[PDB]
Amino acid sequence: MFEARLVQGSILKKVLEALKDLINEACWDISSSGVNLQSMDSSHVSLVQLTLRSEGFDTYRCDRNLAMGVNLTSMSKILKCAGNEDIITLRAEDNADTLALVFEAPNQEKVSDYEMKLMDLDVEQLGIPEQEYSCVVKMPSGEFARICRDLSHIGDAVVISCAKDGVKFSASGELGNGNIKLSQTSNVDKEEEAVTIEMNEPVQLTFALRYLNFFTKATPLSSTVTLSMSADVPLVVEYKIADMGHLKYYLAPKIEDEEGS
Amino acid sequence: MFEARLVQGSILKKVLEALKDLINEACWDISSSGVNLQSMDSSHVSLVQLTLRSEGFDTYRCDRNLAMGVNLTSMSKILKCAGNEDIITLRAEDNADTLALVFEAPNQEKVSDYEMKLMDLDVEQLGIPEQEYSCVVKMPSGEFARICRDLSHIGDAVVISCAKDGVKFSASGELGNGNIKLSQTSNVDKEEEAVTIEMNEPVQLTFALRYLNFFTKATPLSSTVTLSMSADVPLVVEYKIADMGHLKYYLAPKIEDE
Amino acid sequence: MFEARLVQGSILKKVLEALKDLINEACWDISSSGVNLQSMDSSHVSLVQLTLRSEGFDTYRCDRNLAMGVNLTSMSKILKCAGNEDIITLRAEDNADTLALVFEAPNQEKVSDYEMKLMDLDVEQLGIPEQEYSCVVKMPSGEFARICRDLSHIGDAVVISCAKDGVKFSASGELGNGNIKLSQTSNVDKEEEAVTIEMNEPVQLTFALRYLNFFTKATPLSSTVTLSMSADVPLVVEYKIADMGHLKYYLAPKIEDEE
Amino acid sequence: SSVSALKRLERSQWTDKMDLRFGFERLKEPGEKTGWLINMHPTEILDEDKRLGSAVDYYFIQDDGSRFKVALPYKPYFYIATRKGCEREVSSFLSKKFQGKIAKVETVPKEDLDLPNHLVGLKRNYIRLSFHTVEDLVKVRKEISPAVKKNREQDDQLDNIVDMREYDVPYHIRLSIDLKIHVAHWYNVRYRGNAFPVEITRRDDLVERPDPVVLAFAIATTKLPLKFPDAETDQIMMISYMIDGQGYLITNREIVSEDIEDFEFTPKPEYEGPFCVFNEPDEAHLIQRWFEHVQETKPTIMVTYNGDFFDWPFVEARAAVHGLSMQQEIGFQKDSQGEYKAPQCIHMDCLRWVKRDSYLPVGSHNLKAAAKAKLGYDPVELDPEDMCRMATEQPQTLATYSVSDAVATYYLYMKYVHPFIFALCTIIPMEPDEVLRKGSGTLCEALLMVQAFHANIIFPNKQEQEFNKLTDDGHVLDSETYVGGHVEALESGVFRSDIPCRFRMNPAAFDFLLQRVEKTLRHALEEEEKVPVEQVTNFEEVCDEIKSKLASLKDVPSRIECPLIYHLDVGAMYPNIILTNRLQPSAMVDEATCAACDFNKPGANCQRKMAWQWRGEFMPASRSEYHRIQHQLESEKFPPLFPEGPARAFHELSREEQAKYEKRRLADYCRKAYKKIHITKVEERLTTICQRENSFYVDTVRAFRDRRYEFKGLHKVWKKKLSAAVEVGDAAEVKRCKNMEVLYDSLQLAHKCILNSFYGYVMRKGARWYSMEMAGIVCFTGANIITQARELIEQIGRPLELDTDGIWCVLPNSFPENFVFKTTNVKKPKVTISYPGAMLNIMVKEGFTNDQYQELAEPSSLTYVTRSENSIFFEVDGPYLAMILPASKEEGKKLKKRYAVFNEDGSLAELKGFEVKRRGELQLIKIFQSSVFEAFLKGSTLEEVYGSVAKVADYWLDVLYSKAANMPDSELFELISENRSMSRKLEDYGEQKSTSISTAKRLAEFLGDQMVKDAGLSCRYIISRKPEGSPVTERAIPLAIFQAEPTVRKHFLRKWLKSSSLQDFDIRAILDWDYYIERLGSAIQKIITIPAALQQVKNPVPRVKHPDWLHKKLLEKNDVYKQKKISELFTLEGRRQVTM
DNA sequence: CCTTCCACTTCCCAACCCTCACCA
DNA sequence: GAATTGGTGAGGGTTGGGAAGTGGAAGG
Ligand SMILES: Nc1ncnc2c1ncn2[C@H]1CC[C@@H](COP(=O)(O)OP(=O)(O)OP(=O)(O)O)O1
Ligand code: SF4
Repeated sequence: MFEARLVQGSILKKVLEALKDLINEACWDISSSGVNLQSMDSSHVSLVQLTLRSEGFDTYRCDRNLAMGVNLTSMSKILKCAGNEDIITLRAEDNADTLALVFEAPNQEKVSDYEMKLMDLDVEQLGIPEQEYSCVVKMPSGEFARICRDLSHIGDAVVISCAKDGVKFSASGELGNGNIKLSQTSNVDKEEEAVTIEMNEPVQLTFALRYLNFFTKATPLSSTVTLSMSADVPLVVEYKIADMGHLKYYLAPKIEDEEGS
Repeated sequence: MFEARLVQGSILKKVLEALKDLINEACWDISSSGVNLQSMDSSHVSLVQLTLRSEGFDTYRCDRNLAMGVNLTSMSKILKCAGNEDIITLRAEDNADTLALVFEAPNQEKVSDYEMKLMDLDVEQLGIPEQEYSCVVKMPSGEFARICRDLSHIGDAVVISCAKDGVKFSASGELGNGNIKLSQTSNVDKEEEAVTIEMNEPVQLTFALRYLNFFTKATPLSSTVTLSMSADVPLVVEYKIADMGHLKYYLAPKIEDE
Repeated sequence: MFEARLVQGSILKKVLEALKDLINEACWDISSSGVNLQSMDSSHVSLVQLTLRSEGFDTYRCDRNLAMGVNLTSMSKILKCAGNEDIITLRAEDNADTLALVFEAPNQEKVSDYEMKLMDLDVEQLGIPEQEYSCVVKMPSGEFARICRDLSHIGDAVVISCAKDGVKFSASGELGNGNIKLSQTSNVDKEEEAVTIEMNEPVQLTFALRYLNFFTKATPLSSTVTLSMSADVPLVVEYKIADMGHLKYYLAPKIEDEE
Repeated sequence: SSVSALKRLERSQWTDKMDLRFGFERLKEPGEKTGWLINMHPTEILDEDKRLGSAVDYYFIQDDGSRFKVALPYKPYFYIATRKGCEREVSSFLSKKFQGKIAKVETVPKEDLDLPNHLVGLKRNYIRLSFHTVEDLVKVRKEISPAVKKNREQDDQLDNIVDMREYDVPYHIRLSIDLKIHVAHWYNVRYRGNAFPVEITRRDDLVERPDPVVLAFAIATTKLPLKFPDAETDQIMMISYMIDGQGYLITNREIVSEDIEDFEFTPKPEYEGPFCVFNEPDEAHLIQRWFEHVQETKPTIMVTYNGDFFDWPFVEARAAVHGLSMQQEIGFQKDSQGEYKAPQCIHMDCLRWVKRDSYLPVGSHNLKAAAKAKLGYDPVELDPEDMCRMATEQPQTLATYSVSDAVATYYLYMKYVHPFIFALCTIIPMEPDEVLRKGSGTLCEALLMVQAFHANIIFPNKQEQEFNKLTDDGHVLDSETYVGGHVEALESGVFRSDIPCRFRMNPAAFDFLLQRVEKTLRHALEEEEKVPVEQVTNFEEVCDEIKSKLASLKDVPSRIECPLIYHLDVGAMYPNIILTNRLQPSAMVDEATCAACDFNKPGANCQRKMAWQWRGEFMPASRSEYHRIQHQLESEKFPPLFPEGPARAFHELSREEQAKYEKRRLADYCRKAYKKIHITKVEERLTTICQRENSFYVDTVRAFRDRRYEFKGLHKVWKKKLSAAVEVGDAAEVKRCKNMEVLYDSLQLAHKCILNSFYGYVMRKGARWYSMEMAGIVCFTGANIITQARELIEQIGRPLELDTDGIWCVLPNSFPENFVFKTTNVKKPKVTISYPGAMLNIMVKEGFTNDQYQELAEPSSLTYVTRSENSIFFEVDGPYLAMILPASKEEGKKLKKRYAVFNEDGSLAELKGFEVKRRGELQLIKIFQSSVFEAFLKGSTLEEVYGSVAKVADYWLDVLYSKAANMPDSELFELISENRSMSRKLEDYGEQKSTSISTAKRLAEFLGDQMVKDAGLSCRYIISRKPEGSPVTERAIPLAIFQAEPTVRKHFLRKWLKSSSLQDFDIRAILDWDYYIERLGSAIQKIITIPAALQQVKNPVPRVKHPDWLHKKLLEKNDVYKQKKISELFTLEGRRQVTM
């Protein structure tokens, strides 16, 4: 069996509500050490990884390491039944036919239970370079979310420039041009309300905003987001949960013909 | 001439819209003892019973039994125009084809005066017979609304079971079954937070959940709702508007193949 | 060069939110006195008039009076970027093909900077008529809007009656007919509930509810609305912006003589 | 009772005097004569006991112009079936019960297709009942036919009656089925005197026909302005007609301002059209003169166009107003069906041919269009409103018009109709009145009945309709159907042999074809050509050039070539598939009926299994919910049949009512409880066809097919004569042979229609041999062959369009194309074969061709031969010069069934589905499409082709953007008109909203129900702007208002535009120019711009944007920052797949 | 006393149903 | 009584669900 409980379903709800829109079906790898997910678009442009440490759960067990496939919209239906303060319990058995879910009210006035149905899936697995990145920026999550939405209205793609002075996002469409600029927060009340840039050397990149708009859906998981970039290689953006672990989105930039030419 | 005046004028807005989707049109019945209706939806699964006692009105005059065909969509669009704070007056004549409505604001600045055309309706009607409902329940309205809404995503028919411990809702469908349990709670601070269950003998039955998402639209009528069960008998949902009246929905169970 | 700076986004946002239904592309005119615009709506049923005086901006540079063609839906889809608190600045060079728009967080933690293509527009126009009026009515905007929407539910058009005791509306249609009166207030405590009427002569007039129900879109722009009315001359509906400016709509009465 | 018999005698006498007045002497004296059978009717006659009995009056004509009648008595009969051994008791009971009501009863053994094990030779004893007259048959059947229901429902001698057959077949059609009497043949007739039946017998050798005197007529009338005429108030101006090449006119000087004078009209040298003229002083004199002239000339064929609709209701009224009974003077009376028919002569309406048999679109079902299409000349027009002035100001032009209508009517009857109708009547028992008027299904039922009687097989009763049957799972079925023809549109844009085009190819396909060249050509020569491979001389020579050209392809698959446009389709496809598999409506069998059959022996090859796709839609309701609804209907009550009546309880209603009430009541519940109102399910099934069952149907199809091939063979022979005479330049021979070509082509098209009717007949409601499976199995077998031909052609080349019959394709220039094989035999010294044909054909040889054909060797042996057969053969058109296809405005979709093709001769060869052909679609669309198709021929490069084609459309956009400022003031009222027609009475649509209904109500508000009153109303409108934001259907303005009185126009437009403030009520202000601009924008986009961007050229038209989806995809192609996949940056650790 | 979450209403696009006429 | 079939395009109107924005109530 696998068996776990969580202090607040809000975390798992915001997780599923951020995954559901991008990756349609995916499979979890499950162990005594925790739960992991890695999966890629059917577009193959972008990639998702999630780590939920066992130590973040309220109570956790796994009898043997397993994996299982789930259609995420089908699961995301049932968790819509869980209330914001509800306490949630998950179970499975090594025959791996079904996922059992139970929700308890804080006052135990009520019990809700469901039996979600598993599916068969194929996936191709990608290694991560684990390099360090020539620039990293850490930022209020809602401010990046709005930056993405606003520029998505300006055009189809963002240009990102990171420099020692700060960071700039730019785009254009047949209407014209748009720029948004941030620079180091000199006076900080708390790091959760500050922007910080650290760098080896400046970088310039371009990305298709349609994916960023789906990445920002994780905003309610944290007050802040991290973005890590190095020239001519994928941008990584990360949200982390103090208990559970981390959610990472990976996107491959656009590149010019002149390199091949 | 029929005329009456209602101080809590929002009730007419609420109780009308709690039918706007369930029945298109009906012949409202008026007498010295109040305003009344029985009606059936064209699907003939369900019956509606409505009564507001004249004793509850701020003013009431009625000099003969009066019947008036109204399509509820029209009055619904009229009652959109009244605020929840306004006082409502209704007037009708036995020698005219229009219903008059007057709205009065408590500031005395604002008044309104709506006239709508009656329609020519008649219907053959049975009084719902007296029933000894073997099980009766009271619940807070929002909880039952959430139960039916949430189960509606899993499926389209609900099995409800009652027992000495309380009640269970259960559903099945292509995405898999689920259940909700409400046991008889031990003690409560207020009735608006409380569940109460009475059961002479255990019963479980199947009901078409796609209909209950209509009845739940009555929720703003009352903080609590009364329900009743018995074998091979329509289930009751009952709302009561303070002490001044009632609205009840009667719905047949799904006739199983066996 | 031209530029101007303003601490409020809200006014410039909600002006666009009001215009976007009536007009698609417009030529602004620009002067030491401020920004002006008048323009017939696309259906030519009604005429919009607007101005913001230069005194309303934080600072204002206009080396020469000029006019500029712009697309309303694009400028709206740009201005949706700004937060309501954000400081706005607008600028253009004397030969730019482009208008540049800058929005700043009050803390200056963030800058945003956008550009829109100009276009070559000119429009043929009258010096707007104004008169003394048979009736003038002051109302809380939200109540006038709600009344207009409720009458639009029952019917196509509203007929207005003004008198010493109060202002009355009526409408009729396939649902029946409906009648409403607002009394003059017995003693105004403050204007935010005050209904008051200036009465030179009683008037009754009829108008189509579609266009009033478009004029009402400016309701967030000010808590009070004013109606200016006389027979055989356009109704004007007027909203006022801070002290700095005004927005008005001109509409002709739906002639009853046809019946 | 007796008074009714005397009234029937009175009308029988009246008709006998009426035709005797027209010269049809009855044969009174014993003797023998010969004559040609032109017509018949059933009528009663008195025997030697002076008992009334039923008979048929045959009508004969002779080459000398003599005519006569013969009456032959024949007893009507039908069959009853009886329970085992009851037949003597049942016949004794019936014969005593109905003594004097029935003529004879007898026992007859007949074979019945439904009998178990019947191919052993089994048959069952039906009892025939026969009667002295049909009125006793009708009475006795109305006595019996209710009584047999209980036997059906449960499982006095009457209880033993199990079933009854043929009790509803027409009486007269019995005689011509039974005694082989058929129309348009020469017969001897021998009358012995009244003691004996007449002898009638065919003589075959008099192949030439006589020439019956034919009259055709038409009329012109007064009418009210802007509105329909009425027969009470209006009066005939002129009546024009022709008899056997001589024309005549009568005119009324009460109305026609001057005398007409005789004149001659000849559009083409063949139509000599000499018209005589008579001037008559008054309408009554006009009518009496016409009646006398007809009674003088006494035609036997009388011809009109649409004459039951307008002409007869007019002339009958105008005659009766002056007391002239047309019914008594001529004989014409309106039948119960509303069709004017006569006792002495045949009535033929040309429109009822054009509609059924011409293969013309409804766009050309008007007399003027059918004349233009078939006769090859332009008729003359008068404006229907101006005839009122024309009769006053210029009588001769109105006469000329009416004569032109007469000439067109007569010659159109003569050329096409006259050969065809009687030729078909040689093989259908029916009169020329029924064979023209009856539906194409009933004809085929008669042709089947002939054979089924000759086979001595009793008919089944008509199929009885079913309502709300259930799926096995219980869901109530709304609809059942089979999946039809298969259609695909693989490509888009332009193709021309004149320009370079790129191909890519699979070399294994060339290697496969090259490895079989001889095996293909041998079959192509021997089976299709029927020239033995031993008689060809140089067979080895051409095979080497074929093999070497295939090798030259194999070495280089990818190439640029010129394309060869070829169409490659099956001839007579569904007949041929029926014959090849030997499908018959009776021959589908379940397993249990095979298990009942003694030929069900292990290994017997008689069972053929085939597959088809069923489709059906059912409501979501449960079986138990439907039973709940029925249980609730146990006490419902419903309105009376009529306002006076008491209300009817639900159990009183008919099944037809009850089923509709249930269907509505359940549909409402479904809308409430299960949001999807209907569920659509497709399912494949397989069905066994028996191969030993009687062949009568398939042999019928074989004979009819071979007749159509007779006409096509004569067409080919005369095509040879024509092409020779044209090459030599023999004008007289060309003229004659071209007439024979037209005659045989139109005959073979008509036979095409009737032959094809044999397929769809099997689905007709009520058909005697009805079965759905044989209608599906053909469609699926036709979808396979074309799909496999798409596989093969896609390997060699690029298919461009499909339908049910055959592929349109481009092939590479190097392909083998055509060869001539020479021969010793001087009868066929050159055989020409096209390789693409045999290339396709061999796959049909290998896979499809039947290998389970069986035929009875000897009826007494009960033994059968086994044989193989195929008749499905591909044949080849072209090659063609150019092809164009449109493409869809939505992404991922392609427009099927819309395309244009051009002959190498450089002129329009085909133009299918486009709005030019549709009836009354917006005229501007027609003119634009017409011009652009011809424009595609111009230029020589895609840049040139699209740059030129754009210039045609851009002119029309410039027109719309200019508000047609230069266009003549009257022209817009035509160019901008829609003419959308409406089928039903405006009552019947109920509430449903559409622009036709909207503008018909808008006219009814102007001119009242006098227009609305009857079906088939026509509308013409423009869509206006000024009631802004009102939905589209509420801005419709009928054109009529622009000709109404100004003070009424300025009333109705003021109402409809809700505006007196519209200062000028001018169409140019009123038009919604931008709506018409969007209509044209769509019509240009689907042809000239989206089919451009798919051919990698830029958008050729600046004024029209692409759809934004295409703008985005095209611009994304056009920038340097390519989107990488993540697979290019991160290392792939492996593939993993998860099991539950 | 201020900010966030829940509930309600408005707005926009895709899909489905009606007609008539043509392609097989 | 009298009655061939199924697939598709174009136009116009109706119906459902999801996304966005605002106001009210609860939590700290
Ligand atoms: N009127 C009709 N009714 C039913 N199905 C019909 C039909 N017309 C066509 N079909 C269906 C079934 C047949 C198919 C079209 O093939 P054909 O046998 O009509 O032959 P074609 O190529 O037109 O002419 P040919 O080569 O014989 O001279 O479409
Ligand atoms: S298919 Fe063969 S077994 Fe079946 S009924 Fe025909 S002959 Fe008998």
